[PDB]
Amino acid sequence: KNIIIGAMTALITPFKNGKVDEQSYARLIKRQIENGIDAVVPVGTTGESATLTHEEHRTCIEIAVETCKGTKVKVLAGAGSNATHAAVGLAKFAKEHGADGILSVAPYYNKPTQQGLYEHYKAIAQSVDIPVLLYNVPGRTGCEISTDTIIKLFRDCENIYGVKEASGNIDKCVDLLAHEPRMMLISGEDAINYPILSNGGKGVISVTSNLLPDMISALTHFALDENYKEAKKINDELYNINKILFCESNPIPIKTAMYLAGLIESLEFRLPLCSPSKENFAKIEEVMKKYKIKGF
Amino acid sequence: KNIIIGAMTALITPFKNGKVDEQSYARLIKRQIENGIDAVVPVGTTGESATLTHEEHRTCIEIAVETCKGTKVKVLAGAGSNATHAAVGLAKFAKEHGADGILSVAPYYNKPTQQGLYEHYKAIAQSVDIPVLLYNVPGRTGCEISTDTIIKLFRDCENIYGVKEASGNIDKCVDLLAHEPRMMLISGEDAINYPILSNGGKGVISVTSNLLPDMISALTHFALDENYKEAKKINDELYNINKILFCESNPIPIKTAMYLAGLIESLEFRLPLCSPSKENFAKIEEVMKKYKIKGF
Ligand SMILES: N[C@@H](CCCC[NH3+])C(=O)O
Ligand SMILES: N[C@@H](CCCC[NH3+])C(=O)O
Ligand SMILES: [Mg+2]
Ligand SMILES: [Mg+2]
Ligand SMILES: [Mg+2]
Ligand SMILES: [Mg+2]
Ligand SMILES: [Mg+2]
Ligand SMILES: [Mg+2]
Ligand SMILES: [Mg+2]
Ligand SMILES: [Mg+2]
Ligand SMILES: [Mg+2]
Ligand SMILES: [Mg+2]
Ligand SMILES: [Mg+2]
Repeated sequence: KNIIIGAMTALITPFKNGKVDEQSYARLIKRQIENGIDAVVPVGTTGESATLTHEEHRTCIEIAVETCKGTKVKVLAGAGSNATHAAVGLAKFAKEHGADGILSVAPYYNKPTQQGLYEHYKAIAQSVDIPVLLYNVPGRTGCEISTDTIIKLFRDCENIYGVKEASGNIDKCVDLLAHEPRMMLISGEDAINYPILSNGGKGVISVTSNLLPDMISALTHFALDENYKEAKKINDELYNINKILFCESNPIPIKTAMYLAGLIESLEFRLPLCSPSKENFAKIEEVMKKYKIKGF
Repeated sequence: KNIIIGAMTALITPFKNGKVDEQSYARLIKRQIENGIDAVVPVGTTGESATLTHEEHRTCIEIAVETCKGTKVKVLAGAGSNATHAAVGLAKFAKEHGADGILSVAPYYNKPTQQGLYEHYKAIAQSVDIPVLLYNVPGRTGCEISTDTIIKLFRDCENIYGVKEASGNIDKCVDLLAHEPRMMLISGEDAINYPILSNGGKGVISVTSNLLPDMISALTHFALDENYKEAKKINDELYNINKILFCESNPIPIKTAMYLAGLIESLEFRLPLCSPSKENFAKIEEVMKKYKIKGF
């Protein structure tokens, strides 16, 4: 199977005057490239998928593909939707516009059954010929892709090569790789990047890497080389920022941190997302002081 | 405040050859009207909001407004979205096309903060001049509209007159009506319709009423007339069907029941929703046999 692994970043989507700051977007991805990141994920949850139009969603995928051309960095395009027809459309767009693969979040709100999830991802996988990474985050979607369903999709579909797990369930992470060791388990929860990697996970799709790409990059590559003492040291070191970046709902804290670091021009969200509390703003600002934040 | 209360139905959306069966849709609404229902809710969760296009979502609102014209039955149009700009657009469409009010689900997937929920609903309420009913269903959205936020929105926004609660939290329903007794608490949980009404709730937005509109209507009207013994009697009798209609994720069981009752033409969903397992199909069919289903 073709895979996309290593250190990956769930890209924030900067706004300027209520519109996607496409030049800031390209600059941020380009900063990621220059700091050891292996792949970028445009328009995930962290990229405010929900509030982008289908045209802006597609524009962000294009900017990512263009910016990464001529580099080793891959584009794992965010292509999820709770409507199968729409997820297939995003998958086909990403394939036709040069993405190396797609991430596809489990359908949110409408809570499909395991059978429905299987048919949902199989239709997505059959629509294109690029790798497809499942994305399980039950706290946001209201549904869970079971281990059995994940393993079935991995074995039944050629392009489905693994899962990004944001479920706080290291037991499930053991379950997955003990019964199907060929799949690529990707950490979608920064605080436990090292435990997932140390159990045979092969990469991360990180929120923290938006702010500290070099540290997340080093952590992942240390761990992939089985340098667990160095990988764990970084993971323990990052715990404080990893947790404070979810003081409020992601991506509210990470965008707050990027703004405080001078990496984006304005602390702008699209409703229903909003600025952090004044208190959490100060808490984010205080935790950042213990870290070396790279500029451009 | 301007209000829409009483017995209300979260309308299923019948599909025929992958398209909205518009003549069946109108026929089902007239069946609701003829069985004592006070209002209909087009395109909720039960109406497969997630997988309808904007054109379809809008068409279903039109059919409901249009079919209920000349009757006492009101149209509480489903207008929720996890993107505030889209929720404002749906609200404005419903107002301009003759809906009596709108239902608006709390944003799903992107998990706004309480401040974000307030600004989300404030923007919706200011966009129209018709009543707005909040909709809290944390098991599907991943977020909760707190009691304080609901009460603030009720007091600060003219159009916001209550909430449809689908949270299995009768404590919160006491909390809401003890601190703000003027709001219209609406049950969004069929199994506990009577307990919510007996504590001062003023209506239901029912899934079960799709199949048994006469029974849900009678339950609500018994309770509103303070005949709690008869309202509880129907609630107790309906428990078995109320539960089996969620053996799988709504609206998979209710559409199965409507199809088994001969009320719709095909057991058709849009992916990622799918037909139930063969057990739950058989379980739904067996529970239905103990209830008298009205025809057309
Ligand atoms: N707000 C909708 C539409 C998003 C379209 C662009 N990703 C959703 O989250 O599914
Ligand atoms: N699937 C998207 C778009 C649906 C728009 C029509 N109701 C959502 O659930 O938000
Ligand atoms: Mg555009
Ligand atoms: Mg996705
Ligand atoms: Mg979508
Ligand atoms: Mg399809
Ligand atoms: Mg090495
Ligand atoms: Mg600054
Ligand atoms: Mg009436
Ligand atoms: Mg709604
Ligand atoms: Mg009253
Ligand atoms: Mg079966
Ligand atoms: Mg079964």
